Amino acid sequence: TFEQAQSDALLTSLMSTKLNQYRDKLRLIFRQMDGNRNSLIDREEFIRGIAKLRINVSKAQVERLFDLCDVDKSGELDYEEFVNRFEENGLASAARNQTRA
Amino acid sequence: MREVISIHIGQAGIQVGNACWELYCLEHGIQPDGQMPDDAFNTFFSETGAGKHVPRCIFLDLEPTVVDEVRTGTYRQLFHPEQLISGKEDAANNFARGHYTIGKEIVDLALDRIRKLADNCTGLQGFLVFNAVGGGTGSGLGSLLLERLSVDYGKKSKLGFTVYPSPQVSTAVVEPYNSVLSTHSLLEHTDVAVMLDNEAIYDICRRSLDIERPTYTNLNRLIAQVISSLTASLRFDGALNVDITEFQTNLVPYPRIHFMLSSYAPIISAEKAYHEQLSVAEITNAAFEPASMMVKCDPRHGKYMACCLMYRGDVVPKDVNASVATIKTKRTIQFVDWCPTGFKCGINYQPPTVVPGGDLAKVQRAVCMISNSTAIGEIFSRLDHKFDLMYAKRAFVHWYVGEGMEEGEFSEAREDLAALEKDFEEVGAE
Amino acid sequence: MREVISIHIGQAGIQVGNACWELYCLEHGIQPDGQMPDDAFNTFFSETGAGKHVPRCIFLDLEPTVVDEVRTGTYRQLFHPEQLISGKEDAANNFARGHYTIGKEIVDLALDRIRKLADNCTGLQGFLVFNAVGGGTGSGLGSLLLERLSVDYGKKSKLGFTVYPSPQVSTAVVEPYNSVLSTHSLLEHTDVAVMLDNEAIYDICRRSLDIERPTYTNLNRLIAQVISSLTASLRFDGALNVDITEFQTNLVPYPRIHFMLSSYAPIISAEKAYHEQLSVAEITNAAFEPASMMVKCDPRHGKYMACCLMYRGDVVPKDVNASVATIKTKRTIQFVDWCPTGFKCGINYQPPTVVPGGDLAKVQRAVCMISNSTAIGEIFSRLDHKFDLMYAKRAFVHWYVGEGMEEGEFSEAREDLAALEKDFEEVGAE
Amino acid sequence: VFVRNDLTRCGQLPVRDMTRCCQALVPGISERQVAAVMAVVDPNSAGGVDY
Amino acid sequence: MREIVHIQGGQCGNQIGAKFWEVVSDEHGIDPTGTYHGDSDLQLERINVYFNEATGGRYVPRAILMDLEPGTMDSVRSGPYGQIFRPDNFVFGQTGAGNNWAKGHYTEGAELIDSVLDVVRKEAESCDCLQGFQVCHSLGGGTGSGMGTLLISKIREEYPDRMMLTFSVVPSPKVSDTVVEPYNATLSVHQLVENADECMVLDNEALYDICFRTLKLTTPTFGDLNHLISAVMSGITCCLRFPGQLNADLRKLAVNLIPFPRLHFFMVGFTPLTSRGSQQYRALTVPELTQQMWDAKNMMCAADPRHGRYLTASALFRGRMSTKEVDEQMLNVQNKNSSYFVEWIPNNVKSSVCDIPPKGLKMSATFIGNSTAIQEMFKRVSEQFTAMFRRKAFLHWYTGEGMDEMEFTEAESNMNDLVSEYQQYQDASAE
Amino acid sequence: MREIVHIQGGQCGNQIGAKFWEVVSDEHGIDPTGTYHGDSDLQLERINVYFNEATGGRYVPRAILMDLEPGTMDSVRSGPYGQIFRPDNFVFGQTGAGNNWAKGHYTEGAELIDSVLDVVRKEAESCDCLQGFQVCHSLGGGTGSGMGTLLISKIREEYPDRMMLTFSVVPSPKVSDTVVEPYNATLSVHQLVENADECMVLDNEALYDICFRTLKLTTPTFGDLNHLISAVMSGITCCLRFPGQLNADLRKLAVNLIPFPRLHFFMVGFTPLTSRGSQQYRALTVPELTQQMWDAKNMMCAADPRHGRYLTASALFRGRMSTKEVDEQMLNVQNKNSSYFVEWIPNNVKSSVCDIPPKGLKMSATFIGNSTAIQEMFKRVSEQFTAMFRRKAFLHWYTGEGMDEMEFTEAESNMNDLVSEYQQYQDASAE
Ligand SMILES: Nc1nc2c(ncn2[C@@H]2O[C@H](COP(=O)(O)OP(=O)(O)OP(=O)(O)O)[C@@H](O)[C@H]2O)c(=O)[nH]1
Ligand SMILES: Nc1nc2c(ncn2[C@@H]2O[C@H](COP(=O)(O)OP(=O)(O)OP(=O)(O)O)[C@@H](O)[C@H]2O)c(=O)[nH]1
Ligand SMILES: Nc1nc2c(ncn2[C@@H]2O[C@H](COP(=O)(O)OP(=O)(O)O)[C@@H](O)[C@H]2O)c(=O)[nH]1
Ligand SMILES: Nc1nc2c(ncn2[C@@H]2O[C@H](COP(=O)(O)OP(=O)(O)O)[C@@H](O)[C@H]2O)c(=O)[nH]1
Repeated sequence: TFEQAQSDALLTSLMSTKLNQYRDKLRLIFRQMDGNRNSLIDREEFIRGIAKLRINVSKAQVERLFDLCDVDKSGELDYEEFVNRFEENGLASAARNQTRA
Repeated sequence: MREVISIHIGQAGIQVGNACWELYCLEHGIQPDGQMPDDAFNTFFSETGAGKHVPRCIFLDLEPTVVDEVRTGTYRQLFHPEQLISGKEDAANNFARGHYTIGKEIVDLALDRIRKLADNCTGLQGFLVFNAVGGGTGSGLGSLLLERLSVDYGKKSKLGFTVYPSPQVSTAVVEPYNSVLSTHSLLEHTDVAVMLDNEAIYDICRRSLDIERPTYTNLNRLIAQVISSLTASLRFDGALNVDITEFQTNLVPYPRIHFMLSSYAPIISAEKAYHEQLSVAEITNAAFEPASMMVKCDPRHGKYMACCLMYRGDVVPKDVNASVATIKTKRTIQFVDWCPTGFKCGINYQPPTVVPGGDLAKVQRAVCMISNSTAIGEIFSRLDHKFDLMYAKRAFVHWYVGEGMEEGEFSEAREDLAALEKDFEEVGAE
Repeated sequence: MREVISIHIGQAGIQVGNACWELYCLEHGIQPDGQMPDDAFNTFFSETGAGKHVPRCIFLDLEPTVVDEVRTGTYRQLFHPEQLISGKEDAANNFARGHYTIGKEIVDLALDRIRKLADNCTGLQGFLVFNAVGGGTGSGLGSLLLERLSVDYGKKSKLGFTVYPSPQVSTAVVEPYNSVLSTHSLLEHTDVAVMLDNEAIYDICRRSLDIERPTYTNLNRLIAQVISSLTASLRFDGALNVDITEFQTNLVPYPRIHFMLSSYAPIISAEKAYHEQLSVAEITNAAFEPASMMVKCDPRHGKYMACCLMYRGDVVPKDVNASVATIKTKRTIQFVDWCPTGFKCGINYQPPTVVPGGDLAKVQRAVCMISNSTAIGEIFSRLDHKFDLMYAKRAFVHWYVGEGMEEGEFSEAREDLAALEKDFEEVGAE
Repeated sequence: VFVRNDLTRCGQLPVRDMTRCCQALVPGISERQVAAVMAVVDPNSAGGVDY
Repeated sequence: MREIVHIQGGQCGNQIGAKFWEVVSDEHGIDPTGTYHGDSDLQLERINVYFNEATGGRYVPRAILMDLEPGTMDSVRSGPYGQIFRPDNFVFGQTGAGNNWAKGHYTEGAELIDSVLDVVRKEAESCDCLQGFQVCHSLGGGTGSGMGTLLISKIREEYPDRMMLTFSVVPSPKVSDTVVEPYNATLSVHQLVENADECMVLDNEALYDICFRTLKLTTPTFGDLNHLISAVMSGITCCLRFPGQLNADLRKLAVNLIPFPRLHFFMVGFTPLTSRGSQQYRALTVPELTQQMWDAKNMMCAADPRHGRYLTASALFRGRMSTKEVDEQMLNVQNKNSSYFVEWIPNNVKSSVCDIPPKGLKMSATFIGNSTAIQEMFKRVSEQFTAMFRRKAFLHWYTGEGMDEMEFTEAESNMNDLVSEYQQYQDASAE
Repeated sequence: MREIVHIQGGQCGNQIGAKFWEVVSDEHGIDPTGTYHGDSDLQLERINVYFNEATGGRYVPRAILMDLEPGTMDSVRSGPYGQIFRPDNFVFGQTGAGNNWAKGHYTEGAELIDSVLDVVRKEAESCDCLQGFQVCHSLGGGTGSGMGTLLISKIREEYPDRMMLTFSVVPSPKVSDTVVEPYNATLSVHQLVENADECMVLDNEALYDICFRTLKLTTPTFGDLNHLISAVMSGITCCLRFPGQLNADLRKLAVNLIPFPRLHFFMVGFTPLTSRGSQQYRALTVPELTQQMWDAKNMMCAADPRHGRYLTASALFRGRMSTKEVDEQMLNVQNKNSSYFVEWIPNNVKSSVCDIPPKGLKMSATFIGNSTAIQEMFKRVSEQFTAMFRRKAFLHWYTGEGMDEMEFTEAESNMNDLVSEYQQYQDASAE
């Protein structure tokens, strides 16, 4: 649904704007996502980090973000995919602009 | 009964209006569609028989892009389609273009819709004019609209939340020119001019919100929070209720002196929240800190003439008295010899609502400090030499001349700004 | 009401502070998150709006790694984020670097936060400065902060729990240098300086705890237990209540002679626990044993001037009186002729809490013996030639000169330590 | 009017939304006529024809 | 809803316009058949600025294609986007000007200029509101320069208030293509000073430089130079076509750029132009864009800004970016290079921000600099014009078309006066 | 957040630095494509010390590779970890210095040094706080030694307070690889004494002996020696990148190691170096590491410590170990070998402990010894340099590059001064 596509674009844009506010803030937030020592981000770590961000988003949409951030079908978010989807502009800006798609 | 008409002129006006009306909709529970699932909205919205709430606002611009952004954004069904007024040609940062050639018909239609809006208001506290000093649409057309409002409505309180050019950072070249012209215009029409600087709000976002890459949405969110705190006493009851008419009586010693520095506290992101006490005294001190000021103007250079405090949330009058007494006993803060009181405190029981997706955190206490001080002469001194450095060579003068001005207009604006400088010097001096 | 401000400077200071604050949290029931599921925490903790208890401590360091370990560890939600202060460049074991060039802005921020913390206290018993004599951060920055505190705060009793270089074993090369410099600095700025030696604590762990591989965590656990036993009378009631201010009045015969040996008893593991009586007399004898002293200095060489005993747990005034009478009648322990009493006994009804995962056992009785004795001049004699042997060749002197020191400063520090040696000889004399 | 009623800026509106738009233009229009025009505009679509 | 009338003149102008229209159609998602195939609402939101709707969904450029020889626009029609253009907007003669400005302005341009003006007026009257005209052509060519200057004069007469923008391909400094380039350029600059409100100066050799040094291409044809010129031409007006965080139209750019009416010649550059190898490697940030744009090598003008002083400079950024970041970067540029910036203007930078980056690019930024550096270019063209005019070489070809010798002297005098004004404002001191 | 700028000079320096960056990427869990793949948090906590964040999750070394010939860095870029480096950081000429220090320092390196310092400044200014620079190169080679000394001088001029660390492969005693090794070494030692704050001395023949005796390889190629050198180079700064029980930065090591400013040359070693045969038979314990550490064969420097006396010695341990164990072991070492330790320094050990050992070792340790033994190496360089300088052999090349004869005599005079300094402190008596 175009409504769901717009919701995903808006949410990714909101997260990318909340992050990237200063240099290496994406890295700092990534390190803060996971309590554990591994860089891989679990689903619970992802929900907890999004909750740490002052964003009111349902568990279903958070899980959609978790799946959209390429888990490589592994179920854990790597730093590479984290950066790839939460880059400044890029996929977030493209999805935000491409309304008719 | 306490209706206030909102005017948003220029790109800056419309962009701060987006944030302001988002904040008001969030505050009063009004959904973006227009209707909510009493009478606290009367100050900003008028309800229809169907239950739909329409804001008492007017979006004026000579460029269609910004207004069409509102027509295409989330807030389509909220605003009145005719209330959104769009021009065909932009003023192109030309005060002459926006005040003499293009702005005539647009401002005439603006007066028409403003009259229709005012006829819907039993009471009318005043007008909130949000424009951009430094651009043709904001400066010229806003000045013309202010002049017409002064002519027809008369004694209604026009509060102009103007955005002046920052000291060294800026985005335009003829910004000193149209800033000086609009300053001459609004020295004699607006009742209280709340001064704002992008550099100052950028520094606030950088230091308090830890945003090293601030944007206009963030700036407008901060400005909207300031205006909401300012108007909170009109919509929500509180101990020490403060009125639009009480602003000028407790803040304007002399009619020429009505420019006001604004400072909000606390400005804390989600991460940094709930980690410090954020008590009444601490937030008052933060509001009086020069770094939290929303104008690039150190208050230590001048002396405070009056300070009106808007407290929101769980604030007890004993605590506000203790904090203000500490401020008075502080040596760094200096007041004029002729204003022993110099303070207008007002509390409101409604805590500031937080915009979802914004950077501000949910705080139970808030302070909006609006001060009349002689330090503000510094920024006018900056613009007065930024103007004359260009005007010595008459750079870009032909652009202003082509749309129906004369060199005498520039000379008169510069002379009036010098007169305002001397007035500030005189009121500061014993 | 009985607040004490804790400062931790340098890696050693912060690492012993980790143990100290773990111990206080375990003692008062405060969970690591910050809050606990009367008012005995006020000496170390101030409770906030949510009920969260924040410690009145300040973690100061010029190196970011040590502080970031706390920022990431289990005690990330307890301490205040701005209380953790981190520098950019380490002092690199250079007293000049930590006292003259890098330490300036950091100590200014430190005084700012210390003022904020002190303004949160009704009363203020004093300061507990935990640093490492023998490193630039510990020596230089700690000395600078002590100087600033003496200048501004004034009458607050500053207790410095300094960790001095071990006689033969050591980990730094310029350790005698910066140790002599810091000793000269704190001879006039601290009120009661407590000596600690890693070699002595290692010997204690090797013999009493049977740990063949002691480490810094073990050392800091013993140090934390000593400090908690010291402060126990501030937070818990008991017979013969002892006070921070009266440590001086009962302990410092002359202001120069304020360096103090510390000894804990019993130091026994769980397996050796409940195997001996551990009576008051036996534990007092153990505390006066040379092996139990946390400084590599034979007490038999000098003469005790004063001995303050802090008992924790089931201790009765008869038991303490009989134990001290036996100690006085004992021929090996020798006191000065001019102090016939020389004893300050104080009991507390709170037994020492045991940190889970530690080696110390759950003992219903504990003694912390802090003694002012003239024997301590002997370790000063060690450092005084360790200094001058290198100072003859001026080894590593260019490193200290580069950051704004002079040969005169080394000479003055060494001369002051020689004057302290003369003072120790005179006070030992009749 | 269709743009105002299209929140997603997707260029497509449902049957209810375009019937609302057509009633805002001309009150007398019923939903069946609007749906018939929708079908003749886009034959094979699961609603959401481009306004 | 502020329409722009595009005009292409001469061989170079026609080919540049074809490439520009290809770029604009790609940006707006327009296929060569004119039907919209872009799938983005903002693309069609302001498509009327350049395109008009046909009976169907077809969208056709508001372009007017001028020439005296037919083969060039036969090739234009044969090009990849040749059939988007309205066939009625192709105005061409039968015999081309033999690189003769006199032929293109007086003899052969006189007959065809009536039809050209009819087409231009028909395109303008259909516009709701008219921002102005943009004429892409090449100085140093017969039909291009002559017809372009004549049409610019006519349009200035008819619509004085409407904006006039010119993209003039000034003949290259070192390697010249035709002999009479100095004559054509000298005669055209005189007209452009008086008539053209806003002028961009472009050099084939400067473009060749950017395509070897930034782009690192091997054997770049004229298609690549036209592609870069098209990028600049799109980026200058992307604020009209797309919503902007701080938008700025052509009139705003001209007002903030032109201190005095005659100083309306500007050098332009586009960012980010990077080679294929380092594309993964280059950091896409506002500071990187600023560092690239303020480089002399990024300029599409041959003159290097280091010799001159920046009177004014506008930067139109595209992409979701921090306005604080942009403003701080450009203020830092001013503070660092204050020696290259004019003292009697406190701020020499006009910052515009648009929210839609060009397709494929995460970010972009176009630069338009009014600096006294172009003084050396005009000086060189005068150095060639005087060299030929002293011996009156090739002068008879122009004289046989019915223009006085006095016109050459008047053009040289006007061009030298412009150079003198540029030097005066290079060495002007405050107070 | 204390950044280190790595620089590689010459063929030997480039190969060693490539191996080093492979090792560091392995330690930080970075694949050759630049993505982090460590699944380990302390690896990314301080990754900024050596690497920078690219657009994606990629990380780029803060390394600057220099040369006068293209072949060495063609091989480096085509190597297993060649793609991490920014290609803009490859600064190289066309004609190599023919093992000529004069060519690498005066004629050919001087033009390239402008670009070298430009890249150095670009990398350094991006750093939040700069610990300093580390330059890996070889004494006894033209481009390496020459440009390394020149760059060290320039960076010393630019950043006087920042730390300078050098890893110089001194020419081996018994077999000489290039003929002019004594000239190059003598000239480069003169620069390193004056400019470099901390210098590490390495010998190929000593590395061969250690890898054939302790490691017992059959055919150790240069890759294996570079792996040893890289292990030492990583271990020297692991206290910056990882949390440590007793951490020690480069400046702390410099303060605790250097008694007097010009005596900043050190001999280094890595432990535990085990043959694959006795890996099971050995016991990986702190006393074993200390015993192997203080062996003369473990020293990577040709000079053996037995002839000299240790002025100071730092030992950076890595792994979960008892600080009491470490301190007691080093005190026992000093008491047992008191003859080999200088008397007028009461404690000759700077012990550091890091909590994160290198991958594969539960415990490890890098040793940095400031001993008077290096006296004999400088003496051997003196004996060779004087032998050739008596007959001016191969001197005319350095003369023809625009270098005075007196520069050689000054270099050797300073190096002899350093020799006599080491002797005087070796035989200096307390009181
Ligand atoms: N604080 C703030 N200022 C803004 C914002 N947007 C624009 N401005 C300021 O507004 C000034 C120009 O505003 P306008 O005159 O309305 O621009 P316009 O709508 O294109 O009209 P003209 O420029 O006059 O043709 C700029 O100098 C900016 O500094 C904003 O979102 N927040
Ligand atoms: N007892 C004990 N001593 C410690 C501990 N950690 C460090 N030390 C001592 O502290 C001394 C150095 O401390 P610091 O000066 O703070 O080291 P730093 O944090 O790097 O600061 P600088 O060395 O001054 O630059 C060493 O000689 C150690 O003996 C510890 O955990 N327990
Ligand atoms: N960038 C670019 N320049 C061109 C192109 N075609 C010609 N030129 C240059 O433009 C100059 C003028 O040629 P032009 O005016 O088009 O010839 P005319 O149309 O017959 O008057 C020539 O010297 C060419 O070097 C092109 O396609 N692109
Ligand atoms: N450890 C090590 N040493 C090398 C390597 N390649 C060369 N060397 C040594 O470096 C010394 C000097 O060579 P170098 O300075 O690189 O020559 P240049 O590049 O022409 O200046 C020679 O004596 C070699 O023994 C290598 O890959 N590893």
